Order: sequence, then C-alpha cells, then structure tokens
Amino acid sequence: SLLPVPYTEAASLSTGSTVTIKGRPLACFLNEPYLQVDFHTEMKEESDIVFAFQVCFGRRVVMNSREYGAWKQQVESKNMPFQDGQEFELSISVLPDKYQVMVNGQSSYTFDHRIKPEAVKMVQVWRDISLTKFNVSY
Amino acid sequence: SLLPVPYTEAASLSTGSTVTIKGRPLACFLNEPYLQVDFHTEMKEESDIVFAFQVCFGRRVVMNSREYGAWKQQVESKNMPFQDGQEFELSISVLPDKYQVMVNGQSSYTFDHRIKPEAVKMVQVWRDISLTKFNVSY
Repeated sequence: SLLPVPYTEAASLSTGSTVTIKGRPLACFLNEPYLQVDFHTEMKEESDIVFAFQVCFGRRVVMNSREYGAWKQQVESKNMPFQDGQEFELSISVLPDKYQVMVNGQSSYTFDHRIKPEAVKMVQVWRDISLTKFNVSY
Repeated sequence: SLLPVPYTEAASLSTGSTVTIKGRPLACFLNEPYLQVDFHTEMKEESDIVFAFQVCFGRRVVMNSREYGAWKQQVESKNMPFQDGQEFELSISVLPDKYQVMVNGQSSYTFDHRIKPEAVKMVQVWRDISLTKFNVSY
C-alpha cells in the first residue's frame, strides 16, 4: 500500500521513545508470512542489530541481536495476538531495561536491552507486509 | 523491479514442463531474506500446495506440501548455490517422478511428486525478492 517495503528510516532512541507501525500481512496465516523490525546501529543494512523482532504470523515470534556480524542468543515466543487477514497496530516502546512490544494495544513481547538503545541509528521494517504508518516519537 | 511480488500466475504442468524464474534477493544474505515458490492446486492462495520451495538465503532450503490445509513432512537441504547480492536464475523442471530445481544452471534440489503435477493450477513466487522473469513452458 502506502509506504515502500523494505522500509528504512534513520532514527534515534532513548528511554521514552516509541516506534509505531501499522500494516497488514500480504498473505493468509496458513502461508506463514513474516514481519521483521530491525533496530540497526548504522544506516547500512549489514550493520549490527541491537534488537531484531521477527513474526512468523500464526506460528511464532523470534527475537535476537546481531553483534559484530554474528547472531546471538535467539529468544522465542508462541504468543500470537495478530489476527489472520487483519490490519495490525504494533508499538515498540523503549523502557529503561527493555523493549516493550504492544500489539493492537496489548503488551505482547519484551526484550531486555543487550546494547544501549542510544546505539540505534536506523530502523528497518520488511518481509511479507504492506505498511501504512511508521512513526518514531521524538 | 519489473514483476509484482507476490507474483501469482495460473499454470498447467506435466512431465516436460519447466518454470523459469529470474530475480534478486532484496537484502544481503546476513539478513536472511527468503524466497518461496508454491505450486497450488487452485487459484486461491489458501489452496493446497503440491510443492513448496522455500529458500532462506545463506542458510537452508526447506521443501514441503500442504495437503487438505495441513503441512506435511518437511524436507531440508543445506545446499546453497545462491550467491550473496547476485541475481539468480532458478529453473524448476517437472520430471516423471520429481521436480528438479536448477540454480544458475546447476542441479541443486529435487523433490519427489507427492501429488501428480497435473493437480497444479497456479504458481506463486513471493517473499524477499525482486522478480524480472517468470516463464512456464507449454
């Protein structure tokens, strides 16, 4: 739809920052479309990732960091508030100790800071979604 | 680039048919973009899949069928002829007993027919690629 995907935007984050995303999966959940949001340390797509949030719709969520080019300890959740065929509103808030991921207004995932969020310079939203809103609070 | 992705095309297959695809991953291999080619029994995206071919670039390939709405026995290969950052040419030929997947001219994967290829009515190419050529031999 509206915004280009992969969507890349420079960004600065600290405690109190929120990244809000509105979009819709490109396929029914039976086909397991993905959604990924990556908080990068540089504008380059190959740069380190402080927080990677990857949804396999209908199946699971995996979260991780990529540090010095290597993926670290993967974390997995089977929590699946996303609804088949529906638009979703996703909100990632930077708390002192962690990211809080809200889905359609409900707290759904958390991920402890492995690297200070001040290291983030860029956010990328990609994989099997259409995107209508991307906003960073400043 | 040129063709819309997800790309959907009605198709009929039998022994001797070849599906040729030219495209390029949308991200470096470090980011693990996917490619998927699905041979569907109906035009609907939720219909059964006689052969699902899913590349996680730089990591693995998984192949499966979805029968009566249920994914069946997954098959996995770590063969990875795809080259980071490069355009690829992918060719899926229907042999009497199996699909043969050629990558840039080299035989790379096979998948035995679980359902006759004559059951196919539609092919979908999607996930993290740009697509410049899609052709079915008739």
